[PDB]
Amino acid sequence: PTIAHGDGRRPSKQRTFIVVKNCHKHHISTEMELSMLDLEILHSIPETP
Amino acid sequence: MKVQGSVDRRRLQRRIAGLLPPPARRLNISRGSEFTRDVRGLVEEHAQASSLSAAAVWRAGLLAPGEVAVAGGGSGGGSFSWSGWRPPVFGDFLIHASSFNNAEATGTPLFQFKQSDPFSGVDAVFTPLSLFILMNGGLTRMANLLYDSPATLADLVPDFGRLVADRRFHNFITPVGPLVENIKSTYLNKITTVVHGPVVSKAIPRSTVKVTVPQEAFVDLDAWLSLQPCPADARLYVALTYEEAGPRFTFFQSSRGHCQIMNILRIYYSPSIMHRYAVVQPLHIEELTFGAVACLGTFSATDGWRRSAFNYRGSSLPVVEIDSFYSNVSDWEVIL
Amino acid sequence: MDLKVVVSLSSRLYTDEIAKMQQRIGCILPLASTHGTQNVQGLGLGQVYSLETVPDYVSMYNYLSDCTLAVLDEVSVDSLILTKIVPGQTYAIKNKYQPFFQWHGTGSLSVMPPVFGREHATVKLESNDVDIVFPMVLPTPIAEEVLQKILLFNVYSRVVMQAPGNADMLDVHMHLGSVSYLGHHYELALPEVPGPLGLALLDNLSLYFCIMVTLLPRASMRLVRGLIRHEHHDLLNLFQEMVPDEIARIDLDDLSVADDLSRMRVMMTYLQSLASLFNLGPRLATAAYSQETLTATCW
Repeated sequence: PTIAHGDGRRPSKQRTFIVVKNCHKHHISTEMELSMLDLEILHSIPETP
Repeated sequence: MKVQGSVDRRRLQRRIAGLLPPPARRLNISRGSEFTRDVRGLVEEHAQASSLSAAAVWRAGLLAPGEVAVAGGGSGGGSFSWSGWRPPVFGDFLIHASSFNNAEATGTPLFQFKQSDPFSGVDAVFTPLSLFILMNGGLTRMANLLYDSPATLADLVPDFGRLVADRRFHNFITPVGPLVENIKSTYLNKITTVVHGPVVSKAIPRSTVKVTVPQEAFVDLDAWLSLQPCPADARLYVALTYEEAGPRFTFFQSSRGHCQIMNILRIYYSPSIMHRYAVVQPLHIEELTFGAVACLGTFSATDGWRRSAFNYRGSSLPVVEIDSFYSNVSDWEVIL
Repeated sequence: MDLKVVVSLSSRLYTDEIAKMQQRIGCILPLASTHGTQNVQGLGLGQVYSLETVPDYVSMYNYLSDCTLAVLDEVSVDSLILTKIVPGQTYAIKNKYQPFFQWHGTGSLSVMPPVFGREHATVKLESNDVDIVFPMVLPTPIAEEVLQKILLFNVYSRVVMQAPGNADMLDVHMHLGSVSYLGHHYELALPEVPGPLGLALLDNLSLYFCIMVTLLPRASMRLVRGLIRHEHHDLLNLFQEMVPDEIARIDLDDLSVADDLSRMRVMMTYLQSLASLFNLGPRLATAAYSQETLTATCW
């Protein structure tokens, strides 16, 4: 908005602002390790106790 | 059964008939009827002073596509002009409270000198009596009554003595035109003028202001010179002159024509020119320039002159007034 | 009424030609014809400022004097859209011209033919095999100095190569390079003054001016002497002192009447032309401005 004034000052007309905001992307990673002997015996049915 | 092949008369007749209607003029009046409505329609000028309410805004029609407000605000067609009517363009001035005297005449045109400070935000304006103050029972009394301590003006242009000797004082100064509205403040006054248009008042109560010049300065070129015809327009000028007294500012008004006016100027100034250039000081290069002229606009002729006596501090001042003047400022021309 | 023209282009427009074009969405343009349907030909100044033929300043002023000017308002490849500049109205013009000069409220803008480098006045549209050229717009006081200084630069730069020991180019450059105005200083980009004649767009005007100045004093005195009667201007007899002793010495008998009148007539022609040129015929007033918006209300 504006104000009316009594001086002869140059008058600011109607004004308006346009602003833009954008996104940012973030990434997360981690690494875990497992042995093959461990993964292999998940596949085979166990014979003895 | 003819499949449409172009734009048709519909939406074309509408546009064109609304584009069509010409202005009314030369209505015939019969002393039997002796008065009608369309007479009034020809009469009205459609002044635009809308009064701040939404519906009143439209009723006045100041909201109109044309630059000038048209009747009812664009509902009707219109006459696409009004005898070349151009709304006067206005200039907004912020003047220091010391340089300008508020009691000045409103018809008095104004002059602003070009200040040369970085990003100047306040300017210094000059009226005829003020310029007469700077360059130094007649004017002098009334001037000193109006303006005191001329140093308060002289310090505005810290270059005065340089420019008067440099014969470049004429080229800087730009006139603007007559005064319109005035608001008085202790520090910086609020003043607004008009350039390039009919001289008019912007106040909601209507008033018709007429340009004024004091009688010592104004000199009618066609008065002292005397078949010849009298045309409609009569043009007013300012002329600046570097006389051995100093820079001396005057006026000139006539319809005689530009090429003619420059010539009449020479015969008018000739004896003054002679002693100015004579034994007193021979001359250098820049110094050769002596004076400068400008065109100030058009004023309907056969209206002529009234003389209005201005009052200030219990003293009379003789001043000539020219009515219905149309503002049109022109550039400067050397005279020699 | 209605004031607008839509100029179709032959082909589509390439991208960096469209943005480059958009960069001038508020400037002035010299038209060809007053109709609302025009080709691209006759819209810039390359019509009289092409690259093949040598640029003539006076040829361009003789065209700007009698033409129509217009303001861009929309630019979108397939068509441009402008509006005429006819008296009796107020337009809104946006200051954008590569050699930039800060405007002031209440001045008087002068359109002068481009004297600076070509790239600061022209835009090429190679999609259509057309260049558009824009006229230069300066505040009248500024142009008043920029036109005299460049012209004297022409003179000095020619005579120094014609005669070595007449002057120093360094006295030329530091003198004429800067133009200062109204608490502002501006620095000119000079055109490096190519040697041979006729290929300087100022060469013609410099010839006109110099021939006029070489011919003036011969006819001046003769015109003075012939005038005097019993009744004449006092001021004439007065200024008859001012002229130097040297010129008053010239004897009119030596010159033949044929050649004398030849000089007389050609000199008068040069005066009548040259004095008209300086007036900066296309000039338009300013009423308002905005430094941040780059907007000037002109007419």
